[PDB]
Amino acid sequence: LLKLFTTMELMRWSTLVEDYGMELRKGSLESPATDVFGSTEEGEKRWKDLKNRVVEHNIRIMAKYYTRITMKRMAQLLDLSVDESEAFLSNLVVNKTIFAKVDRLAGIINFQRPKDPNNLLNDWSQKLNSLMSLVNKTTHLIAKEEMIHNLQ
Amino acid sequence: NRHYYSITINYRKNELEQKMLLNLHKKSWMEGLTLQDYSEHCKHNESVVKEMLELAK
Repeated sequence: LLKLFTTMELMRWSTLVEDYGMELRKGSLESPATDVFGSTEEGEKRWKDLKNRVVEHNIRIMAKYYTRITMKRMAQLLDLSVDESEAFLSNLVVNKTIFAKVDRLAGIINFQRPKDPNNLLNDWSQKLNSLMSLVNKTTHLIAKEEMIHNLQ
Repeated sequence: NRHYYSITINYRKNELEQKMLLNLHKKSWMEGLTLQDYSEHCKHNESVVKEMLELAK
């Protein structure tokens, strides 16, 4: 639950394979795991759509960061084929991936670097940066000027 | 005006009221650090004033 809470670090599910296996083996708690796998197809849909759901959720988490994870290398670290990653993109087109940038020559994707209108985006960033430096510079300057008065 | 008249009125202001109230009113129309709201309009010329320029045209 803590790994699924937030800031999901890219980890291998093989460590979760034995966790789910012993989750089916041990009967002290969460016993009806065989009842979760009761149906021949329902448990398979819950498992495939579960690993799919976390392998999409971690993409939705790393999509906030603009670090350019270079999904071509990520497909190598995850040890999976790029075809089901294209199917994952088929899940992103319905998962509202319209804010992205792809490349015909290479395979690297970009979740940022828009057309960047200078009247809105650089306007906003320059407003928050310049104004934040102005008022933040204003607070601790005279605040420290009042802190040095106690030395007399 | 019968049995009821009035008198003239003048004022007086020293330099302490002149500079304290004058600089106090100029500061009352100015900013805190005086550099805060300048870039606000300098960068609003590209976002908000453009509508006022199109309407002006």
